[PDB]
Amino acid sequence: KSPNVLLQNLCCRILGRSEADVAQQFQYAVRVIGSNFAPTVERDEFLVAEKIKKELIRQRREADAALFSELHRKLHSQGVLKNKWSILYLLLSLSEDPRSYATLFAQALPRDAHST
Amino acid sequence: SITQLFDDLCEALLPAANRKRAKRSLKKVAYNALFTNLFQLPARNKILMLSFDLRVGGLGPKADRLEELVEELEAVGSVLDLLVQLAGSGPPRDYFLNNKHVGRNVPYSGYDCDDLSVFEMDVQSLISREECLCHSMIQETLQVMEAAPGTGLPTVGL
Amino acid sequence: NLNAVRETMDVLLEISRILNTGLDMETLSICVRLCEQGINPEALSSVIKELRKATEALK
Amino acid sequence: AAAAAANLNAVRETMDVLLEISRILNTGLDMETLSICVRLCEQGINPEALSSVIKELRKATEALK
Amino acid sequence: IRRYTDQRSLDRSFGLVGQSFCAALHQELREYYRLLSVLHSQLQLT
Repeated sequence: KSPNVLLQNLCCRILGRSEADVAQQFQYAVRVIGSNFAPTVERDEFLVAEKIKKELIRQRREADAALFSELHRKLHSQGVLKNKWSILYLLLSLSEDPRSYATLFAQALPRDAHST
Repeated sequence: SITQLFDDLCEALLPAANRKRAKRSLKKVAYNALFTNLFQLPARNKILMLSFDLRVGGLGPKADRLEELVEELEAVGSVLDLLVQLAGSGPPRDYFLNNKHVGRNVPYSGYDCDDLSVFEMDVQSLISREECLCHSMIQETLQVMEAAPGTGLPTVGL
Repeated sequence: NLNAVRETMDVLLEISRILNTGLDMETLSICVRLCEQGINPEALSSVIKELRKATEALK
Repeated sequence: AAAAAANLNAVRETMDVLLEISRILNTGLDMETLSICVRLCEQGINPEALSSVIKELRKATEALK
Repeated sequence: IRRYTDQRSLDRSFGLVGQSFCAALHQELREYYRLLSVLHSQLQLT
């Protein structure tokens, strides 16, 4: 569709409320998503594969990392996606325990050496 | 009457310089289009949906002002409902963004070279506009200086 | 109330300018008086555009 | 046609591999929410910005629960 | 300024406040090099 109504659909998805019952959260949503309608960094899909590995070893859930090692191949094998960085980076960002430091670990390419 | 205010709508949107037969035909045009829709979500949410595309196109404080005014107009509902339907078919320094020389305890971020470069573009659009005026003033008159004589003047029709 | 409806008329102007509507001050006054009767505004949006087309039909 | 169904099949397979990747991390998101989040990133969007609303709204569906 | 930073980390008697002073004499070189990098990107200037 169009992005602005799609964000309202997200707001009605997470909250149980409808779109004619909440307007401050959608206002906060247009505040935060706005002027960030694209990645502000450069994509490194290899590193974000390595970050799911570096996360699942850190949890000592080492078998599901080797399971992800085959699911990433399936991702390449199908190839209906041209944004594999965005969803996987987002899924890593929303990280929840099934049940340290990253200030020395490498971060996404910031474009501070290139005029944006 | 309400059908008389539609004559005043025809009066504002057509000035006078004939001019007594055009206004009744425009009055017909005002009446004939009103009743085709009548035979066949909140209000401020659409304002947020239009502020979003502003923020997508940059220009932060304009979206921050558009949201500022509807917040205090809710702190006349049917007239902004007309403006969202008339949108986009009408006519349309500062030293505290990339100048860190003024302020009180200015924010420390190192330096800038990535918005200071889009501080020249802020002037470059003006420099590209005020040359398009002089392109459109030399064109309207070279359309007069060069032609076969009297095809822009009705004096040959006298 | 006469204090309030001049200030709300003035704030009503800015959101008609920045939404890029065809209205200026005069047509804004005509339209605020027209909506005060009770007309649906989604209908008014078509008659204003048809007037602005048939005005250009003459010139 | 057949290629008009082959594409709609070809994205369902990927969406379920993504759903497996979604459930082995066991994020609290489901398929319906995931259908919005996939559509948003095809038009382009900052993942650090969508994570901000989702990390706000999941703690806001408990203060208003 | 770079001459000084190159010597105060060559001194372990300049102090535990000297290795605090020198911390904003590393940032003050790092941001300079960042600026030379951005200048390099727009070369392909007056």
